[PDB]
Amino acid sequence: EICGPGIDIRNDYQQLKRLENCTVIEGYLHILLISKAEDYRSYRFPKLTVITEYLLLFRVAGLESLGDLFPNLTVIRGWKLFYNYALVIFEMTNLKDIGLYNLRNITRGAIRIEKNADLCYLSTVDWSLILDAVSNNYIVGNKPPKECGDLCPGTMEEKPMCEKTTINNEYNYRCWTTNRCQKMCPSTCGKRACTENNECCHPECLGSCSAPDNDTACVACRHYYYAGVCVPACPPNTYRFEGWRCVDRDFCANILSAESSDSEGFVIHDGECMQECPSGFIRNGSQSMYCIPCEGPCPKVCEEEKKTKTIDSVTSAQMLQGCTIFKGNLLINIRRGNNIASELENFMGLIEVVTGYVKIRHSHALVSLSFLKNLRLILGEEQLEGNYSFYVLDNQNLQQLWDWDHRNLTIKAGKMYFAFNPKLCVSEIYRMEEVTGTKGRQSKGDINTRNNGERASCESDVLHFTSTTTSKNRIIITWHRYRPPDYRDLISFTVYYKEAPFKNVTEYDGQDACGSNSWNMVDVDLPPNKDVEPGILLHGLKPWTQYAVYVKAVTLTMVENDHIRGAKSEILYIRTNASVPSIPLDVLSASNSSSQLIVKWNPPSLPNGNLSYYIVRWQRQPQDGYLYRHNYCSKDKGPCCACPKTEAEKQAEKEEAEYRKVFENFLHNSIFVPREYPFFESRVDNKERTVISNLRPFTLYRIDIHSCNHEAEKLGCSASNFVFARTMPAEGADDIPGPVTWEPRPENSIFLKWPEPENPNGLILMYEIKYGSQVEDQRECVSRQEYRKYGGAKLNRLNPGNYTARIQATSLSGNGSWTDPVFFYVQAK
Amino acid sequence: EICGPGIDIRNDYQQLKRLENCTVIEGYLHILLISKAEDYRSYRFPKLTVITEYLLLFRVAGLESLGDLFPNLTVIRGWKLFYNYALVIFEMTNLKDIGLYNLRNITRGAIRIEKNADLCYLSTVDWSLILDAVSNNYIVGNKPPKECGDLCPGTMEEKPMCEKTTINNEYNYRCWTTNRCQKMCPSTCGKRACTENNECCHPECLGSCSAPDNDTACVACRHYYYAGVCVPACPPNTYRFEGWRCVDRDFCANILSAESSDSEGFVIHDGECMQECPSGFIRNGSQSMYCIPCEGPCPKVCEEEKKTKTIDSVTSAQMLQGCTIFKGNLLINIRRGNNIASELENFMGLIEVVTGYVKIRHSHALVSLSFLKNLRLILGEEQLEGNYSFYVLDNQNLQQLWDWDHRNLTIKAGKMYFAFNPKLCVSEIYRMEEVTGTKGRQSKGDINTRNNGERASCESDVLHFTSTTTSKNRIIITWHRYRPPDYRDLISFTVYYKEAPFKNVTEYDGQDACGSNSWNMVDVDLPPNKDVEPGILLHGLKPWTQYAVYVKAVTLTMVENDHIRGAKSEILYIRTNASVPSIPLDVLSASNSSSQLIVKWNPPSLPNGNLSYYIVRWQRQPQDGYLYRHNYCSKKGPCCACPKTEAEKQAEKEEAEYRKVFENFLHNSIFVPREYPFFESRVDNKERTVISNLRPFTLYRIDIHSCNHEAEKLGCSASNFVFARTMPAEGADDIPGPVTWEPRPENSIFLKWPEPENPNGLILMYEIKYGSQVEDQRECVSRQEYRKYGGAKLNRLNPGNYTARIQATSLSGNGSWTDPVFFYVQAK
Repeated sequence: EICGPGIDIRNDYQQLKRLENCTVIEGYLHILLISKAEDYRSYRFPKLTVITEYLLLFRVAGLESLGDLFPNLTVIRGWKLFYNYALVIFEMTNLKDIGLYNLRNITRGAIRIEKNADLCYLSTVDWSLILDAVSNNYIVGNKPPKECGDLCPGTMEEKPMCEKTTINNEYNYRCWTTNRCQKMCPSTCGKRACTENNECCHPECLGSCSAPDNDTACVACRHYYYAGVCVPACPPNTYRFEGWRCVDRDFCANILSAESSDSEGFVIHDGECMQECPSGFIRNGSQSMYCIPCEGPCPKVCEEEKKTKTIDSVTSAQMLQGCTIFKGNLLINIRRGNNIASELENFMGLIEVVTGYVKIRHSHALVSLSFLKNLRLILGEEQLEGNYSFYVLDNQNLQQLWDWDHRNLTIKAGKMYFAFNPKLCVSEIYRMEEVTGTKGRQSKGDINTRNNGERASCESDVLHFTSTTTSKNRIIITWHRYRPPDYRDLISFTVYYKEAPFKNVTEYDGQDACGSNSWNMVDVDLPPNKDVEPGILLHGLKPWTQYAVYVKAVTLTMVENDHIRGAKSEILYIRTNASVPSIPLDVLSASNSSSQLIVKWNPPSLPNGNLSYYIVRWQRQPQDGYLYRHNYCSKDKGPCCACPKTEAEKQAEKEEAEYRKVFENFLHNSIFVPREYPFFESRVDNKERTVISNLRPFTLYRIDIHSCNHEAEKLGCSASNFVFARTMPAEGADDIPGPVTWEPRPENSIFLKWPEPENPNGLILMYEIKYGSQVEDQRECVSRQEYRKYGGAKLNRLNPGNYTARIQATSLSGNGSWTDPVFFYVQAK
Repeated sequence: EICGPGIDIRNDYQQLKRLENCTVIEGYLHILLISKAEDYRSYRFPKLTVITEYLLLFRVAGLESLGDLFPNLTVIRGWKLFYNYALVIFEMTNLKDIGLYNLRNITRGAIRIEKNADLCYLSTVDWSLILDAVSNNYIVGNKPPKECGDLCPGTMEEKPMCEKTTINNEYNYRCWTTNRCQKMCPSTCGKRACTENNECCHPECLGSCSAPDNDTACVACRHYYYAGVCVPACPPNTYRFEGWRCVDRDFCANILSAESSDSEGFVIHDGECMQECPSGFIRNGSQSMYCIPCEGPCPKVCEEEKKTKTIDSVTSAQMLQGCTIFKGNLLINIRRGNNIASELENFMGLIEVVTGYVKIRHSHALVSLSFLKNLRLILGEEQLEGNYSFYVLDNQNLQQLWDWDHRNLTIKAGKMYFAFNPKLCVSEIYRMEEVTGTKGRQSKGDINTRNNGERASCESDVLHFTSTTTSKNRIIITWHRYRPPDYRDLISFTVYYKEAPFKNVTEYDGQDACGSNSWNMVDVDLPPNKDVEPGILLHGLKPWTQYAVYVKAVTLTMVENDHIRGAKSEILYIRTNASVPSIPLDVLSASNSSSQLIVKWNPPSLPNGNLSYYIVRWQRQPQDGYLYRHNYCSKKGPCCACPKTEAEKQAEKEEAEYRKVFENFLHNSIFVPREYPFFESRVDNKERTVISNLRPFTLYRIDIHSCNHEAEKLGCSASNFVFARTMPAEGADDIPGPVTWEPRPENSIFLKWPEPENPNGLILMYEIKYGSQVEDQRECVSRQEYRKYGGAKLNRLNPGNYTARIQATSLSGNGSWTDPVFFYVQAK
């Protein structure tokens, strides 16, 4: 009586005649597009009790109340959701009552009940009792609440019979239709269910039951239904099916297929009989009782219902995402594209093996198939005419296949036929022959010395570098004077340069719209003097790298054609000290401890270089006499919520700013007629960090960070980029080192004298004398100069009596320690 | 004492020595970047009275009062503005009071006094009396208001001396500095001026004068100053110089230059001595007394300070926008660009002549130089080495220069050289020799059959179209079965197709990233059977365009290469009825008058056709009996609160596609294997027509077709349909005859009347209005009720006389009320 898989019904009522025996539809259910409205309440299915997956009702004409059609539908499990909902009521023509009065809970998903024509009573449904995470319930599009006439038994006239429940301060009746209420199981059950007239159900139960505390009496189980009993976990030797039941291996090979089905046969793993084994695991043959781990990324079969999965764009490769092996092939006909590779390395860069051919056709912007990294082997079962199991035709600007210095590839059951790729030189393919076990499998015309790399150029020689001068933003190099078979042939020398620090960059990574655009060319002609060799002076080269160099010539091929030799030199990697270095960046340092200072910086951005060694010059800086000569005792998707506009006139602003700047330039042109401490050095070795110690506790230090690199010797050092930092004051050095002395003076005056700190931190700015008779309220200031002149200070016109005093020093770092109590007295006479 | 042009000073006080004799600085003034702050109020310039243009002060250290430096500055004309503004005080280091106490008016532009550390006394400067359009002023960023200490004589302690003026409900004192107030001419003086002690000046005056109503006493008058006298208009034989004065033609020609100067010599136009004559007019030689109209676009010289304006991007084409003749030479080196042409037709499509070379170096994406349209002639004075005054090297994807069918191009003083165009067919250049008269000016190697079009390739033959089958949204075609010197050569036959109705299209408009990307290639090869000639069946055609197709031969070049012939067939234009037709769009109509109805529609987007003539079938429609059998008597946008822009739109796309495929498989497996005639009036060429001789108020059906050029052979297209109602017959709804009344028992009255002869649409009901004194009672009679009885009955009426009226309810609207019906009912 377990109907499955999910049932579909549309365009007629008679299709409901397939629901007499359905109690738990093991799947989803669709009752949709019933536009006839021919029949009425003659189809009744009390047997239906649960839908494992979501339910979809749509355009069901002639239907007024679902509860009549599908009663006893105790619970919807909703293991699979439509979008995220376990029930769909879309554009319901004439439903008045939601019904489902026996429906009690929804395990997974929300509901969409919108834009119906005559539905209400949704307000009377307290989904909180039925549904968890109800905030996703989407019922906005229905009738305004005013008109539908929310009433039902109890809340109309007759004695109330619906229970009273509260949501968000709404303690009122809950119900489903005009004929019945919405009861909920008492808190006496807690999470447990119950039956009519408040008889509470078994713990392992849900929806409803027939007898109190009986496993076999439950209408719907809570988690898993087996052997006519609801159980909390899957009994041993039995293995969970999808959703709501346990079951033993035998069928799990036997559930072969029925219309919509895959296996044939379901495998058991992790204690459950799933459709296919999870990731990182492999089904060993037709076994279904367990599943063994594979090892690597094997568990992904990329198969598609088609045979030749043809690709023509990035959007064409989305389906193949994160997949390794296909029972098929490739076919590209891209006729335009920018940054396409960076996408295809991601979508299908994981493809690893193919059972057939790999075909490339009429692709312009394809430059070098290095953008498909993981292909290792090709079987060739799915072959072309003539058993060509690896094809590339009319690939205009193709440059070269996957890197072949370290990577390997194999073709098992076929050959390859490259044609009409004038930029696919024969050197890249003469290596393919020896590697994929196909050297003699085919003839040479299949690897024709024609169109293959045709404009990939006769047979190029090498231009010999005569010398390599260099500079600090300006490479140089010179090379052999080119002498063709006929001197009139050659016309110039296109001189390449890009920044390839890492030797893994070949002459064909980025050339010009053929190989992409990375090697930013520039050219210069041979001098008219045949006695002066072709030598050039690049410039404008950003710092940091082997802005490499190599020489080809833009030459003339005709009449003799193949006899026209052309030339291409080797890929030299002139370096820095060719682009000789420069100055620092990002200078910083701090004082963690006294007589210590951590200095750190970063690899500077324009040192025209690569790391050799770093130097910082730190010099003690003066404590300015300006501070000494001052008496401080008396001295005293963003904001566009209110975006005004998006100025496409930024270009007009550009021109206006250019006009202003040029006006200021000519303005400048014509306004004026023709017009104590040593340096300490500690080179770092290779890092931009170092530490400085043996420093006075509270001295201000200047920190000259340099790019004194490998060529600091020849070309002198770089500039000295600088920063200054202070040290951490010596704790306890600010306290007064000696006792205070007091002497009497006339006019009831007292003179106070004391010593000065031996090692003040920075400088002593002032002294704060605190004194008084009973409480030291009086506070007066003494400057360092005032202290020097008198060795202290004077207090005049003090009242008779005894006194206690204290003194504090104000260091440049902060306040000092208070002096010990000073006891003195003044007599009236 | 008329210093000019504009004066500028910086970086030192000693440059202020250049203002002792300057009374009216005939230009702008810069006193900026004085960071020294060396001196103080020792430089005094009472003479300075007016600045013709804006005044800029910036970074003038050590200055606390501008009024001391530049007193008597009565008015600033501000003819030329800084940005839109006649005064800019930017980051004034220490200025305290603006001074300018003698300044009275600003003619053009506004002021910019912002972010000054120590500036004050702007709140008391009521710019309205000085300035027009005070709204744009911006003084938020300066010294904020709270401590500004805006006080001045009178408003502090002592007896008030500043006058009271009101702006936006603030009638209080105005002033300049702590020592002086803000005085202005009274309402007695009006727009017109005055001096101290309120002695009102002359009419043609401004700022200030010396004596009341005297031409020669004005300190700085209103509009124009000449011969020591102000005048309202520039006197005859004298010509207005820029801004504030007139000058005889002799001076207008004598002003050669002084450092910053253009003419050398100024020309006279419209009564004013201008730097250059305005647009559309030309200075005949060196004449300055007058300027004569030229004719066309001559008056715009494109000359640049540089000699070889090198072109490297669209941003490199802006400066020469809207320019016709360059006296130099131009170099394209764009290494990448999309839609660049469309831009350079506007930026540089107007250049016509050049006195020098045109050179193209290292341009990958340049495809056909047709986009530089206006270039007609090249003089060539500015030449390269070897007299190459028209040069092209390393244009990778060049296809074709300016269309040489109707376009002429000329070079006067040099030859031309083109190399490293692998895609420049020699047929594009062989005609150049005969157009610019340069056939012999250069050797054959100069326009060599070498590099020029090297992959413009060998030489193309032409195929024969054996037959041309065609279809209705889809093509077919065949051509001759070519036999090369060696059969193994050919590997496929290229099959282009685009939509080129206007026969002005060559194969090289947009081919593929070489010529741009327009001819959307797709290819099919020869069939295995040599007895079956190459045939093909394309698809994907958009309707209504005199379509385009052609073929070439894609060949293999080696061993002999040049002998590998290839081929190119003619650019055929398979057409409509080859792209056989389709069905209509955009049908509408309305009723302007009875028995008339205007019908209009649109030439469909899918006619697949040539306009030949349109057909409309209109049919009278029945009036539904449903209505008859019913008794009606009783019946920068939303982003002010923008939530987000879903970059997850791709994920939404996948979810939607998943749902659609789900529904597709769901559809697959749900079900196991399962009163009037037509009238026609063909339009001729337009999509409009009229239909007449129609019943006044009958609803019509309007079938509009694409029954077009070849509706003959393949029958008509679909018949796209709409309805439309006519205007009701005015006056046909009125009752045609009188009403009759009869007595009935129970004080009842029976009313009978005739029916409209030609009701408009249908008579739904009758509204009888009756009463004794006032016809208050209103009752309804249905059409069926009237038919059964010929009227209606009224029962239980009170005794007395009565008057009644009746109205009919037509489908178009209410009818006309009946004439008064007089009747009476007796109690017994």
